[PDB]
Amino acid sequence: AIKKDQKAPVVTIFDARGCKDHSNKEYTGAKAGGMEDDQCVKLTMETIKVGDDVAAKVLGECLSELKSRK
Amino acid sequence: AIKKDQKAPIITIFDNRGCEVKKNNYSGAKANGMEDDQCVKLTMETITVSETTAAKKLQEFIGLKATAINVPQISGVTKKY
Amino acid sequence: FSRVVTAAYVGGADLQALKKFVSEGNKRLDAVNAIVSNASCIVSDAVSGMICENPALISPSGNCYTNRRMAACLRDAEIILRYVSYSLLSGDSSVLEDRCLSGLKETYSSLGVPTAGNLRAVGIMKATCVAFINNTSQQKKLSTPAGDCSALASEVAGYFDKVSAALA
Amino acid sequence: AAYVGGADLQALKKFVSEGNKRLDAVNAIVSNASCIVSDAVSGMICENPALISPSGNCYTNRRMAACLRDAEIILRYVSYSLLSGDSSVLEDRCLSGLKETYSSLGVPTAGNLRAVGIMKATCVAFINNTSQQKKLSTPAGDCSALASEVAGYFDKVSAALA
Ligand SMILES: *CCC1=C(C)C(=O)N/C1=C\c1[nH]c(/C=C2\N=C(C[C@H]3NC(=O)C([C@H](*)C)=C3C)C(C)=C2CCC(=O)O)c(CCC(=O)O)c1C
Ligand SMILES: *CCC1=C(C)C(=O)N/C1=C\c1[nH]c(/C=C2\N=C(C[C@H]3NC(=O)C([C@H](*)C)=C3C)C(C)=C2CCC(=O)O)c(CCC(=O)O)c1C
Ligand SMILES: *[C@@H](C)C1=C(C)C(=O)N/C1=C\c1[nH]c(/C=C2N=C(/C=C3\NC(=O)C(CC)=C3C)C(C)=C\2CCC(=O)O)c(CCC(=O)O)c1C
Ligand SMILES: *[C@@H](C)C1=C(C)C(=O)N/C1=C\c1[nH]c(/C=C2N=C(/C=C3\NC(=O)C(CC)=C3C)C(C)=C\2CCC(=O)O)c(CCC(=O)O)c1C
Ligand SMILES: *[C@@H](C)[C@H]1/C(=C/c2[nH]c(/C=C3N=C(/C=C4\NC(=O)C(CC)=C4C)C(C)=C\3CCC(=O)O)c(CCC(=O)O)c2C)NC(=O)[C@@H]1C
Ligand SMILES: *[C@@H](C)[C@H]1/C(=C/c2[nH]c(/C=C3N=C(/C=C4\NC(=O)C(CC)=C4C)C(C)=C\3CCC(=O)O)c(CCC(=O)O)c2C)NC(=O)[C@@H]1C
Ligand SMILES: *[C@H](C)[C@H]1/C(=C/c2[nH]c(/C=C3N=C(/C=C4\NC(=O)C(CC)=C4C)C(C)=C\3CCC(=O)O)c(CCC(=O)O)c2C)NC(=O)[C@@H]1C
Ligand SMILES: *[C@H](C)[C@H]1/C(=C/c2[nH]c(/C=C3N=C(/C=C4\NC(=O)C(CC)=C4C)C(C)=C\3CCC(=O)O)c(CCC(=O)O)c2C)NC(=O)[C@@H]1C
Repeated sequence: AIKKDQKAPVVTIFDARGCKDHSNKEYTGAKAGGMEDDQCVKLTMETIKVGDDVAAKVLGECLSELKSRK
Repeated sequence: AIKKDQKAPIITIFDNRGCEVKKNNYSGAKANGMEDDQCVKLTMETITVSETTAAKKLQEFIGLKATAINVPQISGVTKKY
Repeated sequence: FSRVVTAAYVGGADLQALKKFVSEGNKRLDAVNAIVSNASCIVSDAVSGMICENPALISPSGNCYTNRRMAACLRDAEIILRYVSYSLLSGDSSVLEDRCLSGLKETYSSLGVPTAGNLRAVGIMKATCVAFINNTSQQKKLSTPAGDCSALASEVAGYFDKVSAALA
Repeated sequence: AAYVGGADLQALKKFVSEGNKRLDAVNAIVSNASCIVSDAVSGMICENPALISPSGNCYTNRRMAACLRDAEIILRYVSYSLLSGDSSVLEDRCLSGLKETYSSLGVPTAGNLRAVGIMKATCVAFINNTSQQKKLSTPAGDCSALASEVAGYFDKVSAALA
């Protein structure tokens, strides 16, 4: 059943092959010996929130594009 | 010179031909024509981006690979400047 | 990933193993990347398309009147999109049905959140995600190696269909 | 707020070139403003990821917000230049003094040049209806002059910040 806490999984995909300037310290499991050592998936569970700024800007777009009838 | 109040013109385009809702924001002379159903709104307001939004956009950007459909690709993996 | 739902970092040998536990692991991760990295647009395009086709939704009588209501609607569309993105990552709809859809229709009925608008918002998001996966752009205008992702697209389409069925 | 409708709007349309088409072109920007800003700041960053490294200028929510904000400010003054048919307000209220502000803060020039370039390309595609999404319906015709005019406005931004 929905928890009514508005929390949802937030997935981030890091295809970091060739990137050197970030310290790959977040994954602490064994290495693959392959390209996956430069690749990482992150998952967190977060309260999904929408700021008033976005609510107002999306409304502003909407008001600029109500479909004409003719 | 920029005022450093971060205010910019917000323009809304109302082409509301065929809309049955009556609005009275415009107080000038009538067109007796299509422009009685059309309006341009202009305000000058502080442009605001919340830190909630900035956090959410960072998460969308931080993969550094995905794009809109059918657009040029310029992504990289090194510092350019 | 069950732990986090009920921060995880899967990389290296864990990621290598994860890819052999789902079908088409690499393409699946590309599809997730396309969806989550465009989430704000996907969500606002669906909610604003719902509205531009039925402007009464932001009339004083409409359910999306006021920033607070518009924010709640945009939020819900994003909640749905994220649980669909999780279903694509995990290869199944269990968490989507249990944590996103079970009890939602009754919640919307009690709130007066309109069914017609919800179905249209979901339907626009579905079409958008399917198009991101079945993207036939020329390679120079595509972030992934060009190829066939039609099976993944059908799978994501089915997850959106579970949303629509729960809300109708 | 100012509301220009009815006979005042007929006058506006007559006092600029290609009035009705110009409003379609303006609407192609403002009805897509959040996507335009997103593509520009995101592409700036994917080209140069150092911008969101722990020391980069877009690091932290406060700075990211300011950058997203500035891209929108620039975009909106360009949209106003297109509505009015000239760049006087853009130059006076958006560009004059902005390069020294950015130099004092350390806001990187090459980043602004990339963001502005993406915004220009995106606006031109929406105006000409060659974008992937074509949500605004127009009668068929040639809008290349309006597209070139807005391209000129973005180039004045680039010229002022370069
Ligand atoms: C706003 C989203 C959108 C919809 C919806 C639509 O239909 N088109 C949309 C966006 C759009 N983007 C461009 C052009 C560019 N976008 C980028 C940034 C992305 N490329 C990356 O590599 C990257 C990081 C991974 C991005 C994010 C770039 C670089 C361009 C090209 C800019 C240039 O100077 O040419 C357009 C214009 C497309 C066209 O010209 O046909 C549109 C419409
Ligand atoms: C915003 C994310 C995005 C990026 C980035 C990109 O490159 N394409 C993107 C979006 C996208 N949207 C659709 C389909 C639809 N979008 C809408 C809403 C808009 N249409 C309106 O009339 C309107 C108010 C004026 C809008 C806002 C609609 C209605 C659809 C069609 C849904 C359907 O039933 O088919 C797509 C799908 C591909 C396409 O071009 O249709 C995509 C990728
Ligand atoms: C038809 C598209 C429609 C239906 C159907 C519906 O239920 N609601 C509809 C439209 C609608 N309009 C607005 C807000 C504004 N409309 C404006 C247009 C004009 N104002 C005028 O004075 C004239 C005559 C020249 C117009 C053509 C303007 C300026 C609007 C904004 C007012 C403001 O600044 O607040 C909405 C939003 C909700 C509302 O105000 O009713 C809707 C839903
Ligand atoms: C290369 C693209 C790059 C340059 C150049 C630069 O200046 N910054 C660059 C990358 C970058 N990465 C990140 C954040 C994360 N990168 C992650 C990747 C991995 N972590 C690992 O352990 C492994 C091994 C399997 C990875 C491939 C992760 C997980 C990141 C998120 C960290 C978090 O959630 O806290 C950034 C953001 C800023 C930073 O932390 O460095 C940048 C700019
Ligand atoms: C439909 C989804 C789109 C499409 C996808 C496509 N991708 C590939 C190949 C690869 N994709 C990846 C991506 C990742 N692997 C990871 O571990 C991670 C980080 C978590 C990512 C982002 C990889 C590694 C590959 C292998 C090739 C490479 O090393 O670059 C293909 C090719 C076929 C295949 O299965 O390998 C395809 C078709 N292509 C499209 O056109 C659709 C829009
Ligand atoms: C380039 C921008 C695209 C293009 C535009 C195009 N538009 C028209 C005709 C009209 N455009 C409008 C738009 C508005 N008028 C308003 O008052 C408002 C609200 C403020 C809007 C949004 C209208 C009303 C018309 C019809 C005018 C009439 O009297 O019939 C054309 C036709 C040529 C012309 O100059 O009228 C064109 C070419 N078309 C494209 O294909 C490009 C993608
Ligand atoms: C947008 C497309 C539609 C719309 C949405 C709308 N929803 C609400 C309020 C609620 N939505 C939820 C949904 C969830 N809670 C969860 O925990 C989960 C799963 C993780 C979901 C999907 C809930 C619980 C509420 C009420 C409580 C709350 O907001 O915290 C609103 C506001 C309703 C009101 O009367 O205030 C709106 C506007 N509205 C539309 O018109 C579109 C069709
Ligand atoms: C984003 C593409 C780029 C970038 C942006 C960035 N800007 C700032 C700070 C400021 N920006 C302005 C700009 C204006 N103020 C105005 O009144 C107007 C005209 C209406 C404009 C254009 C100003 C005044 C500031 C400073 C004051 C303030 O923000 O309130 C920042 C923050 C700088 C800091 O160190 O805190 C940033 C990050 N940064 C980039 O990396 C991109 C190239």
